[PDB]
Formats: sequence, structure tokens, C-alpha cells
Amino acid sequence: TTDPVRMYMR
Amino acid sequence: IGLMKAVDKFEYRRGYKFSTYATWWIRQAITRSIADQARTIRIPVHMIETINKLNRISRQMLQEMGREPTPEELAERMLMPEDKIRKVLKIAKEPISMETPIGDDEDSHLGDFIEDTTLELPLDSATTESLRAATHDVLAGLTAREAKVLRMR
Amino acid sequence: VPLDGGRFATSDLNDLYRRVINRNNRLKRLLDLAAPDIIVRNEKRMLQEAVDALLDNGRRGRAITGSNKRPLKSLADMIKGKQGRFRQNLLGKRVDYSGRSVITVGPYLRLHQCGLPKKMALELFKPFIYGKLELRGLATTIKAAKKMVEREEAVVWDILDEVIREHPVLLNRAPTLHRLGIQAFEPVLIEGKAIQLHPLVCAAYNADFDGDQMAVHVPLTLEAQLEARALMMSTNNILSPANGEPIIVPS
Amino acid sequence: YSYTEKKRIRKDFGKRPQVLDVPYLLSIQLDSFQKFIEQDPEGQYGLEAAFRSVFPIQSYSGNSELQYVSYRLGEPVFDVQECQIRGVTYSAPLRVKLRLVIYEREAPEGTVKDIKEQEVYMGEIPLMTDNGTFVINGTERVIVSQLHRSPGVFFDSDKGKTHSSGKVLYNARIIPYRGSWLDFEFDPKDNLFVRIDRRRKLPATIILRALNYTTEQILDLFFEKVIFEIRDNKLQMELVPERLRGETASFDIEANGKVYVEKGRRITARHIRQLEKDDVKLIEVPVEYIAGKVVAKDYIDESTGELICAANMELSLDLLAKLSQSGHKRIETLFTNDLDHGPYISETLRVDPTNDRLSALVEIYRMMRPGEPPTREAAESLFENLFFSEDRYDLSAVGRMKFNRSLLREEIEGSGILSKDDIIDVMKKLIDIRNGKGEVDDIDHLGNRRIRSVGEMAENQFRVGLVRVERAVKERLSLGDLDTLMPQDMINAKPISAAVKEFFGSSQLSQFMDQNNPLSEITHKRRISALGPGGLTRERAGFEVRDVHPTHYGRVCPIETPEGPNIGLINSLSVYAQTNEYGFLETPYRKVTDGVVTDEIHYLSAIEEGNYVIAQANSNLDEEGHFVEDLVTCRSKGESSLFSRDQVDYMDVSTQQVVSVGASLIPFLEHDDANRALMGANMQRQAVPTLRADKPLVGTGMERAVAVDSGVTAVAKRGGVVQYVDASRIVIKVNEDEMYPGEAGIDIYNLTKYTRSNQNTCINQMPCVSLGEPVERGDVLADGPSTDLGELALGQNMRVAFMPWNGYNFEDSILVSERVVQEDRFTTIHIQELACVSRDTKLGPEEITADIPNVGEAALSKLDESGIVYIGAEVTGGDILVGKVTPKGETQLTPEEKLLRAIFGEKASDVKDSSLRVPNGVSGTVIDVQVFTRDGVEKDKRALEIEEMQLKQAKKDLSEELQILEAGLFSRIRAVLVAGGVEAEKLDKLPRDRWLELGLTDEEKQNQLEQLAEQYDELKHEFEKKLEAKRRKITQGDDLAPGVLKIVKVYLAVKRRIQPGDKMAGRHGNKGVISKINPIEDMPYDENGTPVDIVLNPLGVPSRMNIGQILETHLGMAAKGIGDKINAMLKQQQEVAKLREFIQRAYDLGADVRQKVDLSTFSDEEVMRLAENLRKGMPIATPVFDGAKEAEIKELLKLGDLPTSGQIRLYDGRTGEQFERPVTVGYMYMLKLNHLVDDKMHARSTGSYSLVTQQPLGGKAQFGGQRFGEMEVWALEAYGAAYTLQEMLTVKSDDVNGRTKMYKNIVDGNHQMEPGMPESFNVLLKEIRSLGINIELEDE
Amino acid sequence: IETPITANFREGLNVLQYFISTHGARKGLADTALKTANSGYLTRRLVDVAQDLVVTEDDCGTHEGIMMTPVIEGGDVKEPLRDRVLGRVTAEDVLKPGTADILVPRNTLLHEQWCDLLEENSVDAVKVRSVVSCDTDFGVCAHCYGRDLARGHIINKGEAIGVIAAQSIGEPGTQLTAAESSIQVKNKGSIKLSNVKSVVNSSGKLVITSRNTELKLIDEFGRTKESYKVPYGAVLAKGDGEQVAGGETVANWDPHTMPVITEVSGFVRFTDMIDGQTITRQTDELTGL
Ligand SMILES: [Mg+2]
Ligand SMILES: [Zn+2]
Repeated sequence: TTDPVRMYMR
Repeated sequence: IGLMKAVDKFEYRRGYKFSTYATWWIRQAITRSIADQARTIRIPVHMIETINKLNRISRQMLQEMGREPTPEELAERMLMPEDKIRKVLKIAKEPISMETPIGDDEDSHLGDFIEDTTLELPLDSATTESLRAATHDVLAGLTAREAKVLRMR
Repeated sequence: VPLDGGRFATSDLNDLYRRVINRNNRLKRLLDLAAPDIIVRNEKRMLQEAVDALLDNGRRGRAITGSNKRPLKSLADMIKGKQGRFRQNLLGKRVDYSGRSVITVGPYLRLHQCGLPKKMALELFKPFIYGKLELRGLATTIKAAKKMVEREEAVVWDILDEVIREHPVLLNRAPTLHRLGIQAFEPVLIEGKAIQLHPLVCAAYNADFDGDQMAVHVPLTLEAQLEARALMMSTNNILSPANGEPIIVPS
Repeated sequence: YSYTEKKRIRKDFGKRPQVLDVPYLLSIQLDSFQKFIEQDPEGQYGLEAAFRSVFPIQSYSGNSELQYVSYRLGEPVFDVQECQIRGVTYSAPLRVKLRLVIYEREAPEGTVKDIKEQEVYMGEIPLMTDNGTFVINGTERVIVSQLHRSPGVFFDSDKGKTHSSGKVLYNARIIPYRGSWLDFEFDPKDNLFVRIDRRRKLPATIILRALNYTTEQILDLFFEKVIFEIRDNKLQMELVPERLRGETASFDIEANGKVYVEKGRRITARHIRQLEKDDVKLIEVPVEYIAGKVVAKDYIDESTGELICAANMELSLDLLAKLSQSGHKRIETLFTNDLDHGPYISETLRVDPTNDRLSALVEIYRMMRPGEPPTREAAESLFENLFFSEDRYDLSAVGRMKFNRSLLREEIEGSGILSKDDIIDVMKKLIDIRNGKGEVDDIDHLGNRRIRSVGEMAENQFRVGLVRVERAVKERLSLGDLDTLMPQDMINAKPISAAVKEFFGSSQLSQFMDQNNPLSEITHKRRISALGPGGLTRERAGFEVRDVHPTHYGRVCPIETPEGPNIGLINSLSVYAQTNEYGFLETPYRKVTDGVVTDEIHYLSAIEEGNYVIAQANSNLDEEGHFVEDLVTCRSKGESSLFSRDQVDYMDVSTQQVVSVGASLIPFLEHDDANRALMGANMQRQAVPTLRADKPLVGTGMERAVAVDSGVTAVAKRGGVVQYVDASRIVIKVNEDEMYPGEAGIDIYNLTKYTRSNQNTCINQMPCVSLGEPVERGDVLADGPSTDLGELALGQNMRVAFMPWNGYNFEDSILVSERVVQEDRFTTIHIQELACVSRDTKLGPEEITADIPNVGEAALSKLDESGIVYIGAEVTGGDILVGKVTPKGETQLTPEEKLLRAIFGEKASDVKDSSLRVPNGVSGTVIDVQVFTRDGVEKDKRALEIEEMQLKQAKKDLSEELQILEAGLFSRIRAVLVAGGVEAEKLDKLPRDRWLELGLTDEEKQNQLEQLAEQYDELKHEFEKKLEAKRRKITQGDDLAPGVLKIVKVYLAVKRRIQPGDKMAGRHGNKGVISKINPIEDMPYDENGTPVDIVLNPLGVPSRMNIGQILETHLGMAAKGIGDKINAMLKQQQEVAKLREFIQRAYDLGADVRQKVDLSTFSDEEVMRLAENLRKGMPIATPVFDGAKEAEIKELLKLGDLPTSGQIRLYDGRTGEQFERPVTVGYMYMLKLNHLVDDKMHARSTGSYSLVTQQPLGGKAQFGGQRFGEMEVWALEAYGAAYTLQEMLTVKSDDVNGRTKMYKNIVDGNHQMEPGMPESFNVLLKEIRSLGINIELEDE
Repeated sequence: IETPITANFREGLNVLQYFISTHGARKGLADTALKTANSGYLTRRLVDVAQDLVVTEDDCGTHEGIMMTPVIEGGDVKEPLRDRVLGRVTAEDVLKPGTADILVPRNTLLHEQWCDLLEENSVDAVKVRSVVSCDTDFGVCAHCYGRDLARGHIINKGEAIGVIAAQSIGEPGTQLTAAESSIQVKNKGSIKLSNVKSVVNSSGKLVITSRNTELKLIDEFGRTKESYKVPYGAVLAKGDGEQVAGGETVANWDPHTMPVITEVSGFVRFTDMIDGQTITRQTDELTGL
């Protein structure tokens, strides 16, 4: 699911 | 959301380092959210801080009294009515997941054994059909005014 | 609902539903605070996620319930199961007027009847007894009748033998494999706590006597009795439906 | 001969001598726990071991390090008995000394201060009983030993089914004790891969570049070099004369001026002798042979500095030309041989996208956590934590050993993490096996399964407890000031104690001890399981691991395993098995030095045993212990055959060692099919204890070992004579020799009387000795439940006769004579615990008062003023045990009820009737009432009466100890004072307490009196405080749960007889449910008139081939024969001689045995006492495979004067006429199992309904209805049964309105139905409608 | 394993014999635990795919049906013709060997009497109406089914035959788990071949030239008991129509040889059998093999 924690951080 | 507040109310002219002044405003919004909405049974904020203190008190007096303090030992340390500890500790529990598996792993679950107490058992509904029956014959064997008087009540 | 000891229990949907309610409120606020897009987006992303975990949890990363490792049961999981709809899935819904115990033999029976414990039959047919007791006037009212059988007054046995007579029951044993797994018998009252089973019917049930239990079921309505008598009765099914030969062979 | 064997002596068959006796059966459990909690002055496994790993903790370089000093275990707060009733855990407080040192900044090192903080407390850990159990919440629990895969590396197959090519594969797995798995696997293309556990597959060589290995060293390591020389001009080759094996000539192969082999002639043994003897080093070759060949290392152009050829590139005639004109004498190539050295790693390199170290370090990081950017510091640290971190990795100590073991090294201990050598070495061996040298392991073999048990498993749960406390300590040690915090402020207690409460509290391996039976307890504590943490799952594996493997011989029992969904997942432990020091399974054998059978025993592990050739148990040896025959049947490497006399290396210790403790208690097992033995030993453990402890007439010999080793009995510590015997207690006066000078004293064993067991049975000890009897060390002082005179008696034998009896034993059903139920002999005692809780509701407190609205004196007769039923009152169903009322005011009743109450005048109470009443159908005697009350709720009337009795008992108990101990001690001091100063009459005038001052002249006896003096004066004061402390403990407030005011626990004693429905069975899997109970008149009887108790069906014996039950039955008959002879002679009182003459004849019987009996035994008092115990029958022992033989059985029948046939004539009790053909009668030991009928029998008319789904549920003990599952619906659909189906799932269940309409109709006498719609489907409609779906009910 | 249990149950068994006996027992219990699971799943799928099919019409009035013959598959007559046809209804009238003769009058419920009157004559094959052919949609007409029930009469309108079908198949599931030289015709009878065209060679062999040729056995009074299959390339003894004796060898062939046999004579000319391409030489000694 391209785990949400990463794409906020990005 | 805490960070956005402090940026609106800041003024650089007081010489405060922006770090530790914002850190105040942030940690306020943290605790005020945690305390509010992390509970399924919502409790007032002072209750939570009361509860928090109790966790600290049970620690310091754990090793001091050899075992753990009796439920009436912490009562002296705390300022309040001191029977309220029970009352506190009663509401302090979190509810339990109704779909908690009981043994065998089978689809018998905790909630599946919780019986209904609001029901009206047939054996009583039976007597109700007969309570109507009994009252009627005593009231027909009277005088017609006493029927009309009673029929209205 | 409350439990004993003052602790509560609640559905997992509640943990789910709040978070959707909460995050929705927090977005309404951010629109009036004119928050930067980088924030109001992330909120949307969380709400779009939290809704999805509410409907069918599992096509994402599996949001867990508060402080508890166990996954929370979703709306979809109340329909899904093993397999499909639970209510129609085995088992399968429990059913009133029934019971069970160990079965034993009894060669003295004729084949069209069966041995049902005195003690059991009393508890099973209770609404029938309440009627007949007050119908014939031996009880003034049901509430009196209730107290009579509670007293276990000897008068009731003579009443019981009337109501038992032409009323078949259904006997059923554990894995129902073919249509002969339910068969209908006429009850004969027995002192003892075991069910007495005519030996020739043991073959059809694939019953041994190593401690197997069978269930009883009372046909209530008038229709069900005549249905159970012309279709499900023992003597009507003596041929196996797989291959026309007798199944009531000597064992 | 001992003391309780001399009492009654078991006639023992069996020929082979016992060389090694059965060890302590509870060894495993007791040993393991002892290892965990104990001081070990070195690193070896323990709490010390666990501690030293995580500690010392040191702050973020601030030079404030906390080191670990030592630990102590506080005394148990309550002992065993106390702790059970209340419900606390039997635990000890753990106090550990810690030293916090701080180094100044910056320091040539040394400390400003270190506080040597006394013992901070970090939780309580439970403690084990004398017999290997724990008490966790007043309930005895056992921790089942677990079975998991040994650490190390294991090579597996997956032949066939893989990819549908067949095309086998080989994979390696490195399984460490802690940390990530490292998997190596091939593929079809012969590319080597590695994968971190189940993640993305990656080319295996990538990790080598990360370990700083370049391309040249990878080629150099796994392949040889074939050097191609250009000599004089155009290509020669260095030849090793062996390399050419397994190939055919590639050209005209010549050297030394003579063509040895031309193209097309296979290189054989002739050609290689020529090459070797003529020393062919160099051969001439064509320039075309390197057209396909791959060059090994790098070659660059010396002038222009340009790349000629990259490593792992196949040469061509043009690439050769660039380096031939440049003057190159060497050209290194790979040696590729599709038999020897396969080109595997070569192929792998061409798929590898990396070249240097950092190329790979990213790709490993990006595989584990894709999506996020790599960093230099990130990739390096991450990888170093995988196989090189002291914290996250150890393959164990055993694991490091097994690693080296499997790789054929020598060293057994070393590094805790993997080295550069280790990883390469694994990859090497994998290739070798793929090359064909070596075979793979299998998981099932007991050299690759290791046993952990409680001592180890608790250690691991404690270990994880500390790693989660270190961050908290580290966090505080970051900012922490100087001398303000001390080592107690930071370390919390709860995280440690929870992590241990988690394990012993809820785990798949922690269960309620199956304790209805002395056999049941011992078989549970010796158990193995492959389930739970770190083990397999039922849905995973998989038939391979369940099946019996050759290595199970003598370690795991082959036959004792459950018969259900987990077969082979248990495998109970064998008798002689023992756990290796390293934790493997070893077994005893006897060292066979060539022609002697020694008696020195040797323990051989699973791997060791395979190599040697071990003899067999049943082997005939005589005069010295030479093997009698020149050839003996033996087994060596997994198979069995005949072998030469002097080739055998070992021999079995005993004939029994293949089975388990459960299995060995079955007689004549050897003649019984394996299937039935399983069913046999499954039901034996389920035997509920009988009223009168019999004894098995037909036994095996093990029964005494099992009796003693199970805790239930009280076994004498020290030998002596009996001073006092009471049904309550037993006092033993110790012998002089063993008794210490001071503190000497008496041995006093206080017996356990009637109390609830775990399975609601009754557990009661009874005295088996009389006044003034001699007892020796290790003797049986009192029998437990289901033991008689020291032997294990799980049941009662009876006279059984095989014949059809009018169909009342049609299948396996059993038919029993009244004589059994009249003798109350299968009567079984059950104890239920019913409890009442005084709770707290919002409106007020509940009262236990006896004022209950609208109840008659009939209830309040059995109730005292306080509201509790009197002790001793025989009660049945419905009777009130504890009157109780709850506050409920303003009911708000309706009109027609209100007017009615006003017409007849009832004072409508504000309190509900809530009393605890006796559940319908169960009936027994109240034998005890307990009341536990919260600190601060007032103790009622009866409690003070209770606390007075508790006071009087405690006062009487303590003082009785003191009275006996004083008088016992004072009588000896007085007598030694008489030895050198005897003033007999003068001495005992003055008070006896005033003696200790009086001395004696110079000798050690004055110093001996000094010892006895000290411990007397200590008794005076220790009495005072122990009586005081005991007394304070009674009145002190009992702490209960929140919300609960006071609790009354009532104990019922129900006595259950036997009725149709009970399951009974012999030990050979002949189950059966008692069917009718007949008068003794109607039983088949014989010409002596004696009826027979049970009539079994003869058909049950041929199909299920359990033929041992017949042998038992015949031999049993003979055992009663000897009895009736003695019974006649004992009543005739003929004289001591004729009795002794007859007994002597019995115990010899024929030739070759092991017994060795009397006449030594004391010719009067003992023989007569013996004589008594035998008249009920003579106890015999048939060992498992050394059993009795047909001839021996028939011979003992002759002595009894009974026919050799084993059969007699019988007469039908009804018609009185003879039965054609003789039938068998005899004695069979039989058990009554706890599937008792009046627990299974359920019925419900109308009861409670579940709230969420209105569906029948047991709530008020009018129990839930039967479940009507899927298959039963197809039944009704198969008939035309349209209404019967409707009725089943409408009015009988889901229709909340219909059900009442029906019930109303039933009492009106109208059988009809008003169906409508089921709520089960109605809820579906709402659940769907709250999703996005518009689901309606249409019409038209 | 190559060394059996030499002991029996009246004597003892020894160590190894018991230990060997262990395995079969354990796998025995293990197996039947899973064969319970397999049955359970099997029965479930089958009612789901049947079920909704109910007897709806009385007679759909179609003349179509399936051809019933005896089971006699090479070996031994595992089932009589009488069993397969009993309780079924006839597609078409069955005739004697002679005709003008209405034996069974077209739609007849073949009960027990009819079935014996059938076996009296030499009745050899019957066309029978089957459920697969029934023209009625959304069910099965009463006729095409059969009779069977626990009652002996024809199926009644409305019976739910799909379910009772499923169970019957699924219940017994718990109970479930190089010398090819010559045919010897075991009984005396008459021989009738199907689908063969032959040529007589110099040896005089009835050479089969087809792949679908059967060796049947003509009866006298209605028992075509045995049947056999002759491979392509078998030496025959009897011709066609020749009476075979009891236990007579009538065929003969090499098991490990399938001959490619011409119909004609002449020389053998080699095309594309070049030494190296598809062949190599293997030449023997003095005899010239
Ligand atoms: Mg059975
Ligand atoms: Zn049709």
C-alpha cells in the first residue's frame, strides 16, 4: 500500500 | 495543530528563543487531545491527572512497603476523601473487546454468552392473558355504573 | 451492556466509528483555520484510509484496535466468515425443545417406538402439560399448574401419559450424512437417564454404543406431526436410497 | 526385602534380570527449574547467564555505567496450603544488588562516587512445589515441555512437485537462536540466491561484495584455475593427469613425442596410468579450445592502460590476439567440470548488477525497506546489526556447537556471531551437495530436534523483560543529575512481573493439571509438544513430522499419543529417556566389550547411536554373560538383521524401555495389536477414583514405582517406629542413628482430608500403618487415592463371563449384575464448589440477611440467624444455600397489577430476592462453608464463630506440636543427666521447665546437652511468635476484587452411584455403556452357585484384534483359584506348616525366573499377616514384553484345581437348564471413566435468549438447546418435510413475536403457526443498508 | 519391508515386530482423520451444484434416451443387465432376435415382473430415457427419472431429487481409500469381430490392419459374458465365426514389440535412412544378422 508513514515524511 | 497556534500568537520582541516557547504550546495541544478523545468512556481532564498521579504513587510505595500498598495506604498519601480511590479505580478501567475469543478458538466468543435481561419471558405473557381473564369476570358480575366507573380508570 | 464487576464490553465497530467521527470534525476545523495544503491533504489521506478500514479492513495495512494487537472486526467481516453468512453457516442456529444424552440398547422394543427418559420428557413437554392440567380443571390457572409440577406431584405422570401417546419425536445423531440421519420415533417412558434405541436402526445411523449421543426434537404444530408420521417414521424408510436393497438387515 | 513388600509379595513372572532400575520419573520437570534459579559461579545457563548478557547498561557516552552485582531470593510470603485457598501465587520476592558508577569528565578513569544501593526489588517469580508443579492462582498448573527445531544449518530438498519439471532443488537454511533467518536457494537457471526471511529474492553473491570481496577472489575461491600457456607459439596447457576423468577427448591429446589418445576416445584407467607414469605436465592443444572458455582474472594492456578483458568473460580468437602479441605467458581460466566443479557461481555473477561494496549495500537496504532512500551510515549499520550485533544475534551456545557439528569442524565453542569464514563455508558445502557429495537432513530425525523445558523457557521470557526496561533506564541516564536519583527511581517493577505473568498465566503450554488420577498426573508432566511459541501449527504440517521415524526408539513412545485432530503432535516421553547436558535426548545402553555383557551403562545420543550396532533386549546369555548363540538378531544403521557374535557394540538395558509409563501398565501388551493399545492407554488415564482402593490382580511390576514417585502419598523421610496414628495425623519417632544431636525431634506427617480436586473428584489420604510398627526410610506411610498398600489401583476387578445375553450386549454395551451396585463398590465421590458474591450496586449494598420476602419457614429452618445454611444439612435441588437480597426501590408496576395488590394487601417490598439456590438435579451434603471478606466490611455473626474455631484449631495445633516436642526432648535430656549424676526421685519434684541450667561434669555429653538446651529455649520463644503470627494472619483483612463486598464459598459433597448410561471399559480398548442392571437371580451361574458380575459380548474380540484381554481373563481366573484354597485353609486353621507349605509352592512354579523367595520371613506374625492379604486373590506381575507364556498360565490353573480349558459350564438363571458348550469366565480389571451420565443429559423447553441475536442460550442453568447445523437441513430437504423445516428456523428460534404467539396458542390448545421474518436475516438487511447498498423488499 | 512379521497374535510379538507394527497403525488413524475432512468438503460442493432441481412435469413426451448395455469390460461381468435397467422407463420397444414382436410396449415402468420377462428372452441392449435428455426446463419430468425411493412406486410430483442424489454419492466417501502375451477364451462360444480388414500372408495369419478392432463372444441364450481386446500385431489361431473351446488360445503377440506390417510383397527400398542421419549399423556374426 506504499505504507502511509513514508509518503507524509516525503 | 499545536504548532499552527503558536505561530499566530508569537512576538519576537520578547527575546524568547522560539524553540522552548513553542514547545510549551505544542505539548499543551498533545495532552488536551490525548485526554479528550482516546477514551471510549470519556472522563473529565482533572480525573485523568488524578489517575496519572496514582500510577506514580503505586511505584514509589511498592518497594518501600515490601509488597505493594494496601488499597487504604495510598489513601493517606492522597489529599482527598480517601474512600474515593475505590470509586476512581472503578471507572478507571477500559472496556473490553466484545469479540474477545473465549477458549477452544471456536466461534463461541465472549459476547455470544451475554444474555438478554430486557426480555419478557413467555410464562409471564401467559399469565398476562389469564390476568385479563380473571379481572373481567369479577367486573361483569357487578352493577353497570361500577363497570363504567372502573372502565374509565 | 454492563458486565459483572462493573467492567464494560463493547463492539469493535465503536473504536472504528469514533475515529471516523473525530477525523471528520478535525477537518471541518482546519478548513476554517485556512491551514496549509500540506496538512489538509494529509488529513484527507487519513480519513480516506480510516473509512476504508471501517468498511472492509484488509485491503490496506490493517489498522489495529487501541492498545490491542488483535485486529478489529469490520462491517465486511460481519457478513463474511467461514463460509459466507454465519447464521446459515454451520452451526447453524440453536433450536428450542431439544436435548440429548447417551444412548443405550433395549432389545425388547418394537421397531416403531423408542425409549425416552421419564426425567427428560417431563422438562421437554412442559407447555403441553400446563395446558392439559388446567384444561381438565386439575389446575385453576397456569400459575397454579407451574407450582404443581415444581412440587413434582404424582398426579402429573398420569397426565403425561395422555399427552405423550400419539405424538412422535425426531431422533438425530451427530454427522447427518444421508437422509436416514433423522428418523421419527414414538416415545415410551423409561426410568433411567439414557435413551433406548431399537437395535436394528443402529445400522442406518452408523451408531455404535461407545458413548455416542443423539438429539431429540419435538414436532410442535399439528401439521408437523402428520408430516413426521407419513414421511419420517421408521417403518416407512426400510430401503436404502442408494441401492434398492433393505438397510434394516440384521446386524 | 523392604517393609511394604514384606507385607504382601507379588508373584513375578519374567525371566530377563533387571540390570538397571527405573529412575525418578519426575526428573525432567524438577531438574529444569532447579537449573534456572540457582547460583552458578560461571557463565553457564541460569539467571546469572541471562543477567550478564544485557548488563552493564551505560548512558549515551556520558560515562555513567550501571554494572550488575548479585541477587537474592526472599522467603515465600505464604506456604503451599495457605496460598491455594486465598488465590495468591506461590512466589518469592526478587531483591537484586546494583552499583551505579559515574566517571568524571574528562577522566583518566575513576569515579566521583558509586552508590552500592541495597537490593532494589524487581517483581516476584513463582516457585515450584516439591513435586514439580506451580500454583498460579490457587490452581495447580503444569508447564508442558516444548519441542522445536535445533539451531544450526539444515539442507533440504523439495524434489518433484517443484515447478512441474521434476528437476530437483537443494536449499540451505541458517536458523539462529535469535535474529533473522538466512536462506540460500537455487533456481532452474542454476543461479544462487539468498533471501531475508520471506522477502524479495536476490542474487546470492551480492553479500560478498558487501563483505569486501571483489570479483577475482570470488572466482578464486569456488573454482580451480586452468592456466593456458603460450609456449614457443600458439597455446599449450598445464595438465593434471586426473582432470580428464569423466570426459572424452577434445582433440589429438599428445605429449612426450607420442600420441596417447586421439579425438573421440574416452579417457580411462589405461590412459591415466600412462600420463601419471610418464609425468605428463604439459600438452599441446588447438587455439580453438578457448573459443568458449571463460578467462579467470583481469588482464589490461600494459602500454595504453586500456581494458583487454574483464573477469568472467568468454574469450574469442580476436580477444586472444590482443594479449598474445603483448607477451603474456599466463592466461588463467576456470576449471569447469559438470561432474566435479559445476559452473554455478559463474552464472550467478552475470546477473549481479553490483561491482563494488556500496553498490550492494544499497541494494540490500533497498530490498529490506524499499521506497525510502539509502544512506551510507544507514546501510552499513543495518547490515552490521543483522549477523554481527552482540545484542540481536547468538546462534546459542548449543547452536554454535551444532553449527560446527554440521560443518565437520573440531572446535565446539567460539564467536556468538557469524564470521566471514562461516558464511562462505556454508555456501561451499551447499554446492558440494548439489555436486552430488553428501545428503540432506530430515527434520523428523531426533538428532535435529532439541528439547527445551520450563527452566529454559522462563529464562527467555525474563530475558525479553530486561531488553524493554533498558531503554527506560537509558532514557533517564541521559539527562540524569548527579547524586539525586539512586538505582531504584528509574527501574520499574511491573514491566518485568507482567512479562513473567504473561507466560505462566496464559500460554498454550500452561494448563490445569489433569489430576483425577495418580497415573494422569505423572503422564502429563512427562509430555512433549510441538505446538505453541516457536513451533508448528496444525494447519501447517503436514504428515511427514507426525509419522514415526526410526530414531524414536527408546526416546519417544511410539504408541502413546492422542487419537484426535493432533496425532503425532504430542509423543509422550519414554521411561528411561533423559535430557542431554546440551539438551538433546539420550538413552541408556550396556557396554558390550566383545564377549562380556558388562553392567556398566553408557548413555548414547541420537547421532551416536546410529553408527554402532546395538543388540536386542531379548537375548539369551548364560554362565558369565557371554552371548549363548553365535549369531544374534541386531540393528545398526536404521535396519535390523542377523549379525556375528563379536560384532555387537552395545545392548539394550531393559525389555521395557520402548514404551511409556502409561503404556507399561497394561498386561499382556505383547499379544495386542498396536491400534487397540493406543485406545487402551488413552482411557487408562481418565479413570475416576473409586470408593475402595482395590489392586490389580494382573499387574506388571511398575505400579510400585509409579505410586511412590507420584506425590499423593506420604513417604517416610527417616526410619523409626510409630508413636501415634490418628485418622488426622501420623507421628513417627525417629531412630537413633540418623538423628542429629540438637534439633533431633520427631517426623510428623499431617494428612490431607476431603478436598476438591481439579476435576471435581475427591482427594483423600488414609493411614496404612498401625501403632508401634517398624518403618524404614522411603516407606509408604499412608495411601493416596487409587492406591492400596503401596500399589497403584485405578479400579476394581470383577468376575466377568463372555456370552450373548438376550441382546443386552448387542454392540459393545455392558450388562451388570446387581451385586456390583449393591456393594457400593463403583460408587464415586464428587465435590462441587458453589460461591456467592455480595456485590455493590449504585443503589446500595446487598445484604446476606435471612429476611426474604414471601418465603416460608421451610427454607429458614435450614438457615441460621445470619443467613448461612448449617454444616451437615443434607440438601437437594432448589434449597437456598445463601439468602441474599438486592436493593430495588420504585418498581413502577402497571395498573391492573397495582389495583390487584391493593385488593389483597401485600406490602410491596423495595428489595429483590437474589438468593443463591442449588442447581436442579444435583444433591449432596454440605461439608464446609468459607467466608472471605473485604478489609473494612464488617464481619458478620457466623464469621466470628468461624474465626473462633479457626483460632481454637490453630491454638490446639501449635500446642500439640509443642507438647509432643517438649516431652520428647526433655525425656532424653533427663536420661543423659542420669548418666553421671542420677538423683531419680530428687529430680522430678521440681518443675521440669527448670532443668536446662543443671550441668554435667567434663565430657562432650555436657556439650551435647548444650545443643538440646539451645533449641529448647528457642522452642519456648518460637512457639510464642508462631502462635502470635498465625493468630494475626486470621483476623487480617482479606483483599478482594473491586466492587465485591464479601464472598461465601460453599462446598457440596455429592455421592454418585452407577446407573444405565455410564461409560466403562477394560484396559484393552473395549469400551461400553452399562445397559440394564439385573437381579442376581437372573445371572448365569455355575455349579457352585456363585453368580457372575458382568456379561461381555464375544463378538468384540475377533474384529478388533485385541487378544490380550482373553489371556488376562484366563490368568485372572487362576489367581482367584489360589485365593479360595488359602481362604479355606485359613478358616480351617489347620496349622502354620500346611499354610506355609502351600504358599511356598505357589511362589516357585517351574523353573527359570528371577524371584528368590522365602523361608526367611518371620515364621509366625508375618506369614499370618501375609496370609490375610492374599485371600482376596494373589497379585501377579506380567512384565510388558517379558510376559507370561501360555504353558505357565495353564500350569497355574492345575494347582487351582480348575480345568485346563479355562472354560466351565454355566446355567441360565431363568430356565435353569445347562448351556451347550463350555464358556469362558475369569477376572478382568475394569475402570469407570468420567463420562458420567447426569452431566451429559440436557433438556430445555423455553429459556434465555441471546441479546444481539435472539437465539437460545443457557443462562439460568435451564441449559441451551441443541445446535441444528448445516447437514441436518439437507436431511429435511431430502424428505418432503416442508413444514418441519420452516418450524425449525422460524417459531422455534428467530421469530421474537411468533414464539410468544405460539406459546400462547399452546396453552390455549391451538396448534398453529404465524411465521413472519427471521431476525438473523433482518439484521443482515440493516448491516447491508449501512453499507452503500440500497436493499429493499419489493412487491408488485 | 523384506522381512515379514513371522509371529502371530496367539504367541507374543517381540520388540521389532511391535515397533514395525506401530507405523501402519499410526498412519491408519492419521489417514481416516483426513478422509473425514475430504468427504465433508466433497458433499458440500455437490449439493450446491445440484439442489434447485425438482420433479416438475409428469411426462415431457420426448422419445429420446440413452442406450443401456451390459458392463462387461474385458474381465468379469461385474454387473448384470437386470440391475441397470430395473426401475427405468424404456426409450423404445425392445424386440426379440425375430420381429413383428412387441415384447415390452414402449413407455413401461420396468418393475420386477417386466425385468424377469426380459431375462426370459435373450434381450441384449435397451435404449432407456434418462434425466440428461428430458426436454422440460427448470426441472426433470417424472418419467425420465425412474422409480426409486424408499417406496417402490414411480416418483411423485414435487420430490426434491437433487438433494437425495448428492447425499447418496457423498456418504460412502469415508469408506474409500508386462505379461501381455496371449488371450485364452475361457468359455465355449462364437466369435464376432468388429472393424478389421485382413490379408493372408505366407504364414497364414489373420492380420489386423486397424486400430479399433474388438474380439467379442457371441452367446446362445442371452449372456454375452466375455469380451477381449486384441492389439495391433497379434498372431491369431481362430478366424471369424469359428467356434472356440473352453480355455483356448486364440491370440498371440510379443508384449514389447509393435510390428509395422504391410499388406503387400516386394523388395525394401531405403529412403532417408542414411548411416549417421537416422540409423547406424549393428551387424552380427557368420549368420548374417
Ligand atoms: Mg462409535
Ligand atoms: Zn423428460
